[PDB]
Amino acid sequence: WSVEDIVKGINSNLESQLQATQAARKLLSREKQPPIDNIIRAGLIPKFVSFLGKTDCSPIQFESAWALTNIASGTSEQTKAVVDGGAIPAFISLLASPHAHISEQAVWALGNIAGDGSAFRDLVIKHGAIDPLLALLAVPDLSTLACGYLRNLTWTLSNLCRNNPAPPLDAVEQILPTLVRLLHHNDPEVLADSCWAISYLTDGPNERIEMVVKKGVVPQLVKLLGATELPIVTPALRAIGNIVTGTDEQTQKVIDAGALAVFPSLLTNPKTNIQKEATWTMSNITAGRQDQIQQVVNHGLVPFLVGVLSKADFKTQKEAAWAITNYTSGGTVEQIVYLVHCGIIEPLMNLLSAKDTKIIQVILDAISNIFQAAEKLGETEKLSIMIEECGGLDKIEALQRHNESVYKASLNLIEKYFS
Amino acid sequence: AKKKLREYQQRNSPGVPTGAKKKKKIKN
Repeated sequence: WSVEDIVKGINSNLESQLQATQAARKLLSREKQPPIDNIIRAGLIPKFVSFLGKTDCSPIQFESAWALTNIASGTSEQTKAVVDGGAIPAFISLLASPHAHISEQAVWALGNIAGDGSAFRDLVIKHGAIDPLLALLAVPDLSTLACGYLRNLTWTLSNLCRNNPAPPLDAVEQILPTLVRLLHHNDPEVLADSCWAISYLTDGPNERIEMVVKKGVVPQLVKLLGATELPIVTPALRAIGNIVTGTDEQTQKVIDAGALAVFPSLLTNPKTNIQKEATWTMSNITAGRQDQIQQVVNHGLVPFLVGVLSKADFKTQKEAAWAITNYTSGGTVEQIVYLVHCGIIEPLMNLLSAKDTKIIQVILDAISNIFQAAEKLGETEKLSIMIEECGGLDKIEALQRHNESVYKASLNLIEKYFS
Repeated sequence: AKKKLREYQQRNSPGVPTGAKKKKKIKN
């Protein structure tokens, strides 16, 4: 239909209204550029918001809820148009409908509104949205509820966990216990958004990381870390990666839960984003205590990092360089020279042909601290020859006339070990 | 030192994965 014909019917006013609003919903579901902006300009949102209230006529409720859901899926200004029409409390009222498909539609719409950003998220929370949403999940068996219904509640819950400033502590504390239950329910999509919700909560001050970790979720997170569904592995690795940016005791909980045994598959995972985030998390584990570095050693992960450093897309090679410089900064003399036995030298020397000023210095820091270990064991002469034979000395020799801070770092290696 | 996600995402974005923000209903 055209928008004009819809307006004659909404303002004809009850049997006529449903067909026209129904007609609006079909128009707003169309594939290419549903004409969202003209429906707002025609003034139809206040009637649609009015439409959520005909407890008598559930059909006009559902259609208006659907039309409004799909206006709120658009730009921030279009979402703003929905909120400005009063939809939040009307949708919150609709969560309690005895008709399951209408309750879900309100859940979905509320998910779109909260997903726009931190201001709309907190405003939805301020209206009292958390309790009736959680009240819907307060069943003895989560497999009691329709599968599609449960998926939206989890998704809607995850957008309430998302995003400067963070959600009020009370909201995260209040929603979280239902989140842990959902993290164990056997549906692949529910799990993904549970991990997403958990992934959001662990990005921030160590007090927030600490909070999720108390609930015993880390063993389960490492389990999803090994799932075959990529939509599950992706958020699980993000959540684990955030946790290992924290303190030494939180990092010990991830290792002890068995996370490292999954990393041979992850650091060779053919999905570019999986391999890089696994390399980044390794960079934060190798920034830990010496007993945790030997545990990466014990799990055999050094050959895998030499492999990523040797051949991967360029951004991971930079992530591995941090893992290596971190390893060489905190490790024992034996652990660092063990790097040399594993073949660390050639892919490092090959990577120094790169012109980015920043990574050159990261690689050179690793090389000097490694030489200092060689100094303690009396093996510097073996290493100097090793660096020269794979072409590393020429490159190092060439960096004196290449940022000047890179150049003075390169000369120092030359004066001390190649004179 | 440990480096938090903002620094990683700042190094690597655009394109860092995240969950769905909005969904359009075509179904039902």
